[PDB]
Amino acid sequence: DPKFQRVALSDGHFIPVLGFGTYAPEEVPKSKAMEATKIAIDAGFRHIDSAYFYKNEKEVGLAIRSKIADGTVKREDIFYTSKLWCTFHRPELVRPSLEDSLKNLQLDYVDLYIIHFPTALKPGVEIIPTDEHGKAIFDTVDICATWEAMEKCKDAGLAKSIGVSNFNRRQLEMILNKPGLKYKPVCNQVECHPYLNQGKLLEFCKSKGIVLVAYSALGSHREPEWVDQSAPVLLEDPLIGALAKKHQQTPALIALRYQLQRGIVVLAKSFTEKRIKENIQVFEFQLPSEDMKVIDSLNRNFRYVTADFAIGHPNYPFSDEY
Ligand SMILES: NC(=O)c1ccc[n+]([C@@H]2O[C@H](COP(=O)([O-])OP(=O)(O)OC[C@H]3O[C@@H](n4cnc5c(N)ncnc54)[C@H](OP(=O)(O)O)[C@@H]3O)[C@@H](O)[C@H]2O)c1
Ligand SMILES: C[C@]12CC[C@H]3[C@@H](CCC4=CC(=O)CC[C@@]43C)[C@@H]1CC[C@@H]2O
Repeated sequence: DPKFQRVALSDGHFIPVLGFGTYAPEEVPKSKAMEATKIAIDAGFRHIDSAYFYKNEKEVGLAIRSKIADGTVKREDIFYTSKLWCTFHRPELVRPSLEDSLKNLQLDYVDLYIIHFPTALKPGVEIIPTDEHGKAIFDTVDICATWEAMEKCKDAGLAKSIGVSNFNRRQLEMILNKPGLKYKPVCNQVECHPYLNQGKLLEFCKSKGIVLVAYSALGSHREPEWVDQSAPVLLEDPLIGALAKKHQQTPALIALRYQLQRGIVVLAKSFTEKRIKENIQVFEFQLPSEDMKVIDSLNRNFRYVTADFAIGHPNYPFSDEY
């Protein structure tokens, strides 16, 4: 059943090539993630993407633990991802964060734990702490030291795999190039879609054996307001439409299947039963090379997530060409 297909990770673990995305806008109750994750699992999703940041880990864990108690899946059929938030980059905060997430999940490990952004922020009770205004408070933590703390999470059997998110090439190289590296990041999970296809990052990751995992592959939720206001809308792109018509597909399906054909692992968030069943048909067709080269033309280097809160940070990722 091709919908259960996985790509090899450099550490000998396997990751489903399509993942269920669980972030929703703050106004959306975390229970929807719960209801949506159950439905996604029934549909055949096995790879579930979350993060400390989405504050839905107790909800997703109930879902996953629901799907296990009724025979649907075994723990080892599920591939759960979570992410170290930037307020815990400090080595001594890394395990307790992940154990915190396990305690919430009521699971024994996560299959992938990754650094969410390379930009550390000031620890404490705010998720993104900001001053007497706007601006996040940066903290200065060496990414390699965060990395070592993550390697120790792997060694502890807490996370089967470890990786990063939103790193540029320079920042991957820093980890790669770490004197004494035990484990390489198995993936770099980054925004990826026809408007920001990531063709130089992707080539780089591959040459290094790192899996690129794409988020906002369907065009993001387009928040807040100002982005929704002027960002092009992926799923309505007239050329992605032409392509869906030609293959009798939907826009979403074209955009998902574009990523898979580049050996990207692609995430897809829907809390809509029907679009959940739809997204998993991505495996029911292919695009010829000539269609991939026409989608290539849509690239404009536009970002749905500039993560503005880390502008002026030492390690803000998006300044370099890639
Ligand atoms: N590493 C990171 O910093 C980071 C950042 C962003 C996202 N992510 C991960 O990536 C996942 C997905 O990315 P995302 O949140 O940017 O959203 P996305 O997958 O790009 O798309 C989300 C939007 O597309 C809609 N949609 C889903 N399927 C559809 C379908 N087949 N047809 C038409 N519309 C459809 C969803 O609507 P409905 O839900 O209403 O169906 C939702 O509004 C997230 O859930 C999160 O797990 C990680
Ligand atoms: C940009 C933002 C902070 C960063 C958030 C973003 C939406 C959800 C989100 C999911 C992630 O996985 C990374 C952080 C982000 C991208 C938030 C919406 C408005 C808020 O300012």
